[PDB]
Amino acid sequence: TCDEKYANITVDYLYNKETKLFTAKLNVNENVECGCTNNEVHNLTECKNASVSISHNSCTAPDKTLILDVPPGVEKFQLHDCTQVEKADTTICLKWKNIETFTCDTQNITYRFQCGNMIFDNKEIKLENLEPEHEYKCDSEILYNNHKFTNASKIIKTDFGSPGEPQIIFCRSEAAHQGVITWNPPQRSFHNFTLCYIKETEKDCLNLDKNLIKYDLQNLKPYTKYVLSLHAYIIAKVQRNGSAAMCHFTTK
Ligand SMILES: *[C@@H]1O[C@H](CO)[C@@H](O)[C@H](O)[C@H]1NC(C)=O
Ligand SMILES: *[C@@H]1O[C@H](CO)[C@@H](O)[C@H](O)[C@H]1NC(C)=O
Ligand SMILES: *[C@@H]1O[C@H](CO)[C@@H](O)[C@H](O)[C@H]1NC(C)=O
Ligand SMILES: *[C@@H]1O[C@H](CO)[C@@H](O)[C@H](O)[C@H]1NC(C)=O
Ligand SMILES: *[C@@H]1O[C@H](CO)[C@@H](O)[C@H](O)[C@H]1NC(C)=O
Repeated sequence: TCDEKYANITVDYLYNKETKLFTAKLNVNENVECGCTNNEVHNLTECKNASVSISHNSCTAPDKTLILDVPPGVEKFQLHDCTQVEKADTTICLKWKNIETFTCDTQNITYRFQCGNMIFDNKEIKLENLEPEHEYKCDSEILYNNHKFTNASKIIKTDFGSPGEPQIIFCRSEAAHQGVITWNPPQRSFHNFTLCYIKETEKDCLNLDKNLIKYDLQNLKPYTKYVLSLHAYIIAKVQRNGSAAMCHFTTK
């Protein structure tokens, strides 16, 4: 009987973004008859059970009554980049968002991701310790009753990382109220330098142009131990500071 021959028949769901309708592809070799041109049932509404009566000349009545459990709307899911701005240079957070309600039960909805060669099974995923200034291709798919109905790829860039630290050539007093700091610039990309002079509980900071490699410090307490801090910062999706290069000298 056709009900016997096709009792365990399987289906693949193909979404049309223009029509907002699904096509059910019947996983059979022979050209089957319904009541389904090229073994495809077209124009199926999302999250609605539809019935198809299947037969073929190679089998007798009763027909196989096949229930199509149609998945949710492909446009109702959005692959969102949830990366926290402060950690954008070393992390990736990807999450599928449910942008519109659907009637399908969510317990039958499964999300899968593939980043490098790592495979994840969850609505959201998080990658850490990534090297800054690189691009990664994360592939993802959504299953309904273990049936893939949608997929997407997300190419993500790991934002400008923290620069430096700079290499201090020297820092010495050259007058009773003066001290000089000279350095070499740090290796990564940055916007400016931040110089600090520390006299015990006291601390005053500055802002130096990326192009300078020397600084003069006037109006200082004579015969006093000073500590200079120097780091370079970059204004990325957040201000990222490089590690500080310490310096010590004592006035004349
Ligand atoms: C139904 O599907 C056919 C193609 O199989 C298409 O030509 C037709 O416009 C669709 N009708 C509706 C109402 O979506
Ligand atoms: C379709 O039918 C099955 C039983 O065959 C039922 O459990 C399921 O809830 C129905 N699908 C939807 C979308 O409600
Ligand atoms: C969905 O998956 C298939 C098979 O892996 C792939 O060929 C297709 O390109 C994917 N869809 C998109 C939009 O990339
Ligand atoms: C660098 O420092 C100067 C002086 O403090 C300032 O005018 C400039 O806007 C700073 N650069 C950036 C990118 O903030
Ligand atoms: C970076 O350094 C500045 C001084 O240059 C400091 O005021 C600020 O707290 C630091 N920024 C961040 C985001 O840690």
